[PDB]
Amino acid sequence: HWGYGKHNGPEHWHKDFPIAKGERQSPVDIDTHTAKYDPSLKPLSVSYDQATSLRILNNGHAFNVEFDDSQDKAVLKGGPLDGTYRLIQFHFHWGSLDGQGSEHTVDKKKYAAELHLVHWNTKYGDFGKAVQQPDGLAVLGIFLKVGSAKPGLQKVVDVLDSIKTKGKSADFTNFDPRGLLPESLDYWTYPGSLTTPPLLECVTWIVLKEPISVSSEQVLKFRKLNFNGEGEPEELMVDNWRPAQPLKNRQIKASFK
Ligand SMILES: NS(=O)(=O)c1ccc(CCO)cc1
Ligand SMILES: NS(=O)(=O)c1ccc(CCO)cc1
Ligand SMILES: NS(=O)(=O)c1ccc(CCO)cc1
Ligand SMILES: NS(=O)(=O)c1ccc(CCO)cc1
Ligand SMILES: [Zn+2]
Repeated sequence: HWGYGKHNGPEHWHKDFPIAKGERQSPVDIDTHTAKYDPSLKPLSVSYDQATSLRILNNGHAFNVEFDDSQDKAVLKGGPLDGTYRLIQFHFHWGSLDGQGSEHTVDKKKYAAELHLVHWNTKYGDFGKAVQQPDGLAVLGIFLKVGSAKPGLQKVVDVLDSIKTKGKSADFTNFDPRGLLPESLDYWTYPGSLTTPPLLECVTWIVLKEPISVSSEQVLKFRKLNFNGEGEPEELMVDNWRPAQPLKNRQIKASFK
């Protein structure tokens, strides 16, 4: 029953998910001047060449592109991570207008959208067991700004008409998530949480410094999706982002000088 509206949005989540007021919540504002370069971070490795995308699903909050995670086909390692983290899905958060939409902010700047590539630590065997661990997940976050079109996003854009409403899915095989990355893998990292209920504090966040550029037309198509199911009153799927949460006793580390 949670959502993003006045009556079920982020200010209400704590009543059913009390960890919403926890010590390690996400997203956060990334104060770039306070974030410190960390020489102990190892090189980050995004290894997506063998990824197997399967399906795209409108879940009533966002849309998820799902992957086969039954083997180490698309993994994230290095950087702040101990071991191997396997890609399970990606999704986005976006705004009703280009001036808002991201979850993380950079010196208070909100981007038009934010991509989350979600991975689980293979030492825990399955995603469900990983979300019972303080180092169970790694989410690679990538900001979207509006400018030139992102070619590797267009296949996603053009399938959205077929998953307009909650509960709809479509085949989405042979999609290469490498087409959603920027050139640089410079990043900030900190320990946090899922940004939607159940808000579990399991995530090592890795937020890339370089945004990707997408066209106005691409993001406008995100905004034509619906939160509601077929046959129900239409509510545009926009502003599906949680605002920045208190940093508490955390430090954000930078991979770059
Ligand atoms: N705490 S919550 O966001 O899951 C929630 C908000 C609001 C309602 C009642 C309105 O549908 C129920 C649950
Ligand atoms: N809809 S989803 O992205 O939460 C999801 C993706 C992939 C799987 C399969 C995991 O073995 C399950 C759920
Ligand atoms: N970091 S900044 O000063 O470019 C900036 C601050 C505040 C905002 C408003 C929210 O996006 C945008 C940019
Ligand atoms: N937005 S997020 O990447 O923190 C996130 C990833 C995964 C889940 C689990 C349900 O899909 C919830 C939130
Ligand atoms: Zn997310």
